[PDB]
Amino acid sequence: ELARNVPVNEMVQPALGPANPFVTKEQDSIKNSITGYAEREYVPNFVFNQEYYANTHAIYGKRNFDDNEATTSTDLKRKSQKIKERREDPGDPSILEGDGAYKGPWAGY
Amino acid sequence: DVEFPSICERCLGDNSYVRMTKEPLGQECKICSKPCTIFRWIKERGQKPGKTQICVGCARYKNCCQSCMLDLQF
Amino acid sequence: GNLEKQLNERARKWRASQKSKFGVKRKQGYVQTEKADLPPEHLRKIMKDRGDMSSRKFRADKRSYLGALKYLPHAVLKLLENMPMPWEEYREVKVLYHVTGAITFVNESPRVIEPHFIAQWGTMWMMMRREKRDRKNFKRLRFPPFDDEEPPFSIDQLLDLEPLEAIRMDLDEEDDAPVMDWFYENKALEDTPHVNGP
Amino acid sequence: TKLALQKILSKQIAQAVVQQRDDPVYIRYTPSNQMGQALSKQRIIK
Amino acid sequence: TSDLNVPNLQMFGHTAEVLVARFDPSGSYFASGGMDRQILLWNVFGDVKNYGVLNGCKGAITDLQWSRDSRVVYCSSSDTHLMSWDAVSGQKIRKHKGHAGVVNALDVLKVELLTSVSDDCTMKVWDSRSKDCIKTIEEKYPLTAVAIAQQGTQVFIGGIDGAIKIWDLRNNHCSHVLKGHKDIITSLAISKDGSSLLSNSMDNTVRIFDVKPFASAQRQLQIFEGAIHGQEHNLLGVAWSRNSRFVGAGSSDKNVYVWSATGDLRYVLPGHEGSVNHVDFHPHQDIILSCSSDRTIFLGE
Amino acid sequence: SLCIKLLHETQGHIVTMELENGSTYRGKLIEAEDNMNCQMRDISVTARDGRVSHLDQVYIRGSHIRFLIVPDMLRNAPMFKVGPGRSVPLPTRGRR
Amino acid sequence: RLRTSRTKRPPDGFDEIEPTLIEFQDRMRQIENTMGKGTKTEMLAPIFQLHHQRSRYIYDLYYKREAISTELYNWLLKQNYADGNLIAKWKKPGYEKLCCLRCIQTAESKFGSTCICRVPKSKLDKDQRVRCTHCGCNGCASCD
Amino acid sequence: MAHPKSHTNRSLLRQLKNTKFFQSTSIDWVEAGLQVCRQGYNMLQLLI
Amino acid sequence: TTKMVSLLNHSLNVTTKDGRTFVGQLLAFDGFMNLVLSDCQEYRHEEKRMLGLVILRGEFIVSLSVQGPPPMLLSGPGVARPAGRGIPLGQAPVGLA
RNA sequence: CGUCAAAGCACUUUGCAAAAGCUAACGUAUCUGUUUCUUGCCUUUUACCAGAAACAGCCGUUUGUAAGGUGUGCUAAUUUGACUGUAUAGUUUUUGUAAUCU
Ligand SMILES: [Mg+2]
Ligand SMILES: [Zn+2]
Ligand SMILES: [Zn+2]
Ligand SMILES: [Zn+2]
Ligand SMILES: [Zn+2]
Ligand SMILES: [Zn+2]
Repeated sequence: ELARNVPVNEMVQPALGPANPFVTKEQDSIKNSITGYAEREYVPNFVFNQEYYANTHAIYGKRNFDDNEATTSTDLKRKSQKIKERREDPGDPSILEGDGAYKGPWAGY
Repeated sequence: DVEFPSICERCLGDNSYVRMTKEPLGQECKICSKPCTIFRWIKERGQKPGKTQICVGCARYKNCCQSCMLDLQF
Repeated sequence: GNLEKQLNERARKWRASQKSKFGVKRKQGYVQTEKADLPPEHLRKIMKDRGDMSSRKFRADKRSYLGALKYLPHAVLKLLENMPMPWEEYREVKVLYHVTGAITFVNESPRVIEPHFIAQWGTMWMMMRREKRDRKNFKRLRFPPFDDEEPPFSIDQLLDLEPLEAIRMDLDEEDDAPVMDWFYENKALEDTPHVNGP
Repeated sequence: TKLALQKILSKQIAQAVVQQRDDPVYIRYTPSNQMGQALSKQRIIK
Repeated sequence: TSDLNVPNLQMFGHTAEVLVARFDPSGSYFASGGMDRQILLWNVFGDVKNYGVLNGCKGAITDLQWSRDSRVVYCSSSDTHLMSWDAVSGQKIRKHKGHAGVVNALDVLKVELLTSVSDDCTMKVWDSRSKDCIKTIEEKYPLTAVAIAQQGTQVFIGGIDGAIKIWDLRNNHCSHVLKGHKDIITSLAISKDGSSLLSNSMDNTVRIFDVKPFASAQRQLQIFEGAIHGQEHNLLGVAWSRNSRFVGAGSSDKNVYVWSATGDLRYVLPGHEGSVNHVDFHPHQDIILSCSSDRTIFLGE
Repeated sequence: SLCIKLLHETQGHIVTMELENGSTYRGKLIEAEDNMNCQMRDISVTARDGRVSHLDQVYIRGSHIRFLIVPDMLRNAPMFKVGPGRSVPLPTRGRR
Repeated sequence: RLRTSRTKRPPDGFDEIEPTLIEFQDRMRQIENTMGKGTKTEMLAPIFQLHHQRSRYIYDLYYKREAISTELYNWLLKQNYADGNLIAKWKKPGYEKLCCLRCIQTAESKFGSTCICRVPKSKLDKDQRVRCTHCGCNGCASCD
Repeated sequence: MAHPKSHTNRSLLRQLKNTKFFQSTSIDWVEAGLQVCRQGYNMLQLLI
Repeated sequence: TTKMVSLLNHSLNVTTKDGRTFVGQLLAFDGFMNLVLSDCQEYRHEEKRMLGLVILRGEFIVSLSVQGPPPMLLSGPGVARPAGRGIPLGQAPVGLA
């Protein structure tokens, strides 16, 4: 809560001391909680969600090393096509006990 | 502002973006036996969510991690 | 190559962001919906599986199940308020229930047309007087109707019987033509221009 | 004094109605060199 | 160094992100609006309280503009509409319809002429009473910001392409473009004299262009770094000082950037919790206005 | 008709009217009609030249009236709205 | 819902499709009585599966094969033989194969997000391709 | 006779319906009555 | 005839079949174009005479013109409080972490 | 019915706010509780008896407004509001007793 708006060039803000050497790596960091520094941030939901999904995808790709994919518009349909091909057919409703019994979203693989 | 729980990054997952819930007064500290809020998060996909086990008064007197009960220095 | 693909992708990303921020039906990026009704078999199965709560499979729900005792009298009032009237064999009620199966509030108010209600009950008056005159041997129901240690009645075999018939005057075909088709309904004129709506 | 006493009074009075207050809060979080290792990247948590 | 009671005044209100906040040309009022579909009118001097709320808009106030008369308010809505709000009485004067998507920016004229762009890849000129677009310009890609010269023949439109196009309303000859940007242009602003054009782009570079019929090529005067854009693709504004010697911009790193228009950064003052959407300067004194997506706006020096 | 209503309002007062001849009439209006036929009393006729004559009872046909000078205090008379079917401006309480 | 022998006879096309609706009710009773082998929420999935199947049968009768008149279809929706809101969702783009209405509502989730079955599988990792906890759905996405 | 006092509309069931713990459906009245009787019996038994 | 309504309470000069001109404030008109003028002055031939409240015949009227324009927000929820800017130690976009 | 204007409209879910101003049914219906008094029955408390005053609670109602849902539309449907709303060359105004000069 600095109260005086001030030009930039004097923002280096030095501590101006002999740099106490007794401190160890735990206290070199400024923190509120014991573990670290935490502060509020007004992130809209969509950006957080999309970049979080991106990070999770990267983690899975690193773990499984299966990262050989691209991204596009018709590419989206093309990737859906192979997975849909591996899926078995959804049955027809009004057929209930086997031999084409309807299973829609519950169709297995 | 009762902002955040002290949790080590070993059990906070290797993802830089996590989602976690808090329910005030939902538990008693396992040392203080004082009311305390739980924080539940997912360390990684394919794992049961973790949760804090002690209040913030503890893990301050003990310099420890509220979830995995390990000291934050050693 | 180059410019057309780069600009199409850039516009795609920009317009996706715009859809997220200012979607047609989105509040904060998610599509708004309404809390819908579950099939009645859901609650039927919940109540059958819970049973007498004598299983460890549900021992996590006992605290809430017992905490609903505070709201039980409200459920009693809402249930008694919607008792079926003599002229109707059965009444379907919009109900509100805990997912635990702990409590079950009949979420309705018995809203009626006042002249219609008075007419129906006057009809009941005449029919009951006629039957008490004509029966010549009236066997009153015994109380309590069910024996003390009897298990509670299973709904499974209550839904298979024909619901018998109720007290209904034989309305004349031409004298009572205006009120023939809806006199003994529950919500009489819901779909006609005589009532604003449901 | 009015503000302080009013705050205490409101807290006391609050102790049957169902509470309805749900809204996400985002926290930008900075790890601090716990067990040596290599610190960690900055994190934001919902 | 002004008539403000306190040098810094944090302003609370709104229930969602605030997207725009512009000073009255007289310098005594200013209005703000955002995702809560409400516009609030403020008092620059005095108690700094609300005297009016502009209710009725059925969408987010993407942008709004003050009138020279300082009595009517034009608002840009995400619901594909442009409403004219009578500031003194707070009643809906007219609702200009005709776009086919979210209308991103808005600008007014020195004469009763309105201009706007929307995601339907079009720009429309509106008379204050005709209730219909007098002129329509159709582009390939969605447009994001406009600025009209107060002389009254040139409009600058900026969109996905990354090249500012200068359109002459009467001539319909468009063969002059201010190239130089390489990403989406969030905002444009014209100088008080109408001689220079200020642009912000999502390639993180704020550039300044000259609006003159003749140029010595490389119309690019100078470029500015530091003001950066986040991943939310927000439309961050740029501002012109009253004396037109300081240029300002907002950034998604919660910092307000003020320059001297000569290439040296002057103010980098922080203070916001989220992305800083809009920024403006008072026309009389040395105040600065901040507008951020953290439900708050700040008054300046 | 609001003008005819004001003329009826005038009844009982002293109104001056001049006819297509140019002569002005100073007397008390006692009757009026929708056609603006007028009845007057104690009239002082000022001819076009300026000669002053006097009449007692007249029935001026309305088609030959140029204008009338109504007494000033009638400027506050109420102008009621007239619906389609109504032929007289009166306070209304029904639909319109 | 339930109909007596003295009730107003249903429209003409009812008797051809009565037996299959009775069979739907039969399996609903069987699912109600069958107990065990699941968590507190897992045992309640076949209910939603069968409800979706029955409503989809009626929707198929009307909108794709035109085997029933509109009067009978409106009657069926009125007598709760089919879910009106679920059919309304099926009739609009993006929700052609919606499993149930609990996997679309965002107020029933922890983080205000729709269910996992709604995400297209091309954008989903191989590990997190599981059965939905609400109803056992295995992918509602219209693409899949 | 007291002239009714002004107050904003509040109702327990709407507040309960807002939560995720309560769902809604349409059942026969007798089934609902049997359910209420059974639930009250179970609550009293658990309290005993 | 909606334009005829717009001249009420205005000041009008009416040139007449006789050749005179009346100037005054319009109070009410008629389907036969009977005009009611308040505080009316007579322009003979120009000599000024105060006339007062005047009802014109429809036939008498030739043309008319106007000489003068017709005679003649609740609250908000925001609240201001002084505050200072708090410098954060981070330099990163809100989206990026 | 007609003209003009703006609002998609009908049904419906939820949130927020308000509901006597000029003596008058928010509810043509009707319960409970607390405090302070006066009573009844009374061995002491709860539970009680029945009248008053001052307060509260619960079951409901109406309106405004905000965001949604369903069914139908925007290649029109409906609603709300406003309106100095109608014919007519044959004497009482608008299909000319005018021009001529003075
Ligand atoms: Mg004792
Ligand atoms: Zn830990
Ligand atoms: Zn503790
Ligand atoms: Zn589902
Ligand atoms: Zn699901
Ligand atoms: Zn699903």
